[PDB]
Formats: sequence, C-alpha cells, structure tokens
Amino acid sequence: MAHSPPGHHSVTGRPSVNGLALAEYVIYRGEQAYPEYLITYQIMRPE
Amino acid sequence: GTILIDLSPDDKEFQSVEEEMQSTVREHRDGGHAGGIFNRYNILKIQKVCNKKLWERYTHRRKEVSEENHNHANERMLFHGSPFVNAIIHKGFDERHAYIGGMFGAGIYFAENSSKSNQYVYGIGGGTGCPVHKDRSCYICHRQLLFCRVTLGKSFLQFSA
Ligand SMILES: COc1ccc(-c2cc(=O)c3ccc(O)cc3o2)cc1
Ligand SMILES: [Zn+2]
Repeated sequence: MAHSPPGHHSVTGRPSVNGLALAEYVIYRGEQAYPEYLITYQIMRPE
Repeated sequence: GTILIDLSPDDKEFQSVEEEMQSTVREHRDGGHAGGIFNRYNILKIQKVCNKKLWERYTHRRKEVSEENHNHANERMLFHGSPFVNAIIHKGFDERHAYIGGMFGAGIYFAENSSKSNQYVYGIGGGTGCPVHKDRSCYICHRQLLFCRVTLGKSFLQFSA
C-alpha cells in the first residue's frame, strides 16, 4: 500500500476523455472509509 | 462485532440507496466484458452495517483529516466492489483490500458509478465471473457491492485518459 501524495489525503481520478464517466477515488488508509451499506443484487438482462 | 440490519423496501433510506445504485449505471468501454451487460439492477436486499469499533476508527481518522483541511473532511458516499466484501464488513478496510496494480497507486479504490465497482465484484477485470457459472455477465447469481462513507480530505486531482 502506497502513501497519499504529500500534503494530500486521497487521490481523485477524474476521467477527461469519457464525458459521461464519473470520478473514481483512492485512499491509502483503511480508516478513511466505513462500509456502511451492503447491497445484494443481480444485474438485469436488457429487454 | 458487526451486525447487519435489513432495511425495508418501504423505508426511505433503502430507496435513496437504491436510487444512488440505479442512477449511476453507465456503459463501459469494454462493452460489458468485465462486469456484464445491463442497464439496471434487481436489488434483492440492502443491509445497514453496524460495528462500533470500526465506526469509531473512521470518525477518529475523519476528525484528524478535517483538521488538516480547513475543517473539511470532504466526506462522500461511494461504491466499492470486492470479492472480499465479507471480510471488509467484519474487520474493516485494510492493505489486503488494496489494488496494488491500480492506475492511481496502490490503495483502496472507490467509484461514483455503481457499474464501475460492479466490474470488481468477482475480482480485477471481473476475474472469471461468478463462481457457479464462470460468467462475468451472469444474470442469476447474487452479487454484493458496498456503498461506503469515505473521507477524501484534500484530494489530489489527477486527470485521466
Ligand atoms: C482486492 O483487489 C481489489 C479489490 C477491489 C478493487 C476495486 C473496487 C472498486 O470498486 C473499484 C472502483 C473503481 C476503480 O477504478 C477501481 C476499483 O477497484 C480493486 C482491487
Ligand atoms: Zn452465475
């Protein structure tokens, strides 16, 4: 596990080519997240 | 230490979480290779995860980061798909849940798009699909994602290709 960039707590990876892709984020300490909801699901085949 | 409380489909909390899941599905550039082909989900269950030890760790660190960033945790609710979801809900996030090969460094990755995290539920690139059918686009088997409370603090902005 790497370190946060100096002076930062996380990285924001922001897609700059796909205009419809939302952002993705990295943290470098497990204490920076809490697994609050557990969602059980199926993907659905298009009609 | 962890207990799981089922939410009712009539409960507003369930509805807001489902809405966050359903509305943040997008198409992927792999045409569904990694996570399957779908425009939406059948939500089977939403459970609230309750662990006092793990919550207090989170808020202890959240306060820490707040103070290093003009009193601003920059707290978000984000998705995470992992084959290790069972371990995460009982023992917390740690180094073994890290994406060593990830493109923004060896850390724990989250997404605003539920469909992005769905690509990791059976492993990196979807691994070999569901365990019963070896099908990355399985419509039968039950998947699980985490919708997580995440402290970003001061977040290094990296534009990506
Ligand atoms: C244990 O190995 C793992 C576990 C989870 C993930 C994971 C899980 C995700 O939900 C995820 C979302 C966006 C992204 O860019 C990367 C992501 O990676 C990666 C490797
Ligand atoms: Zn299956």
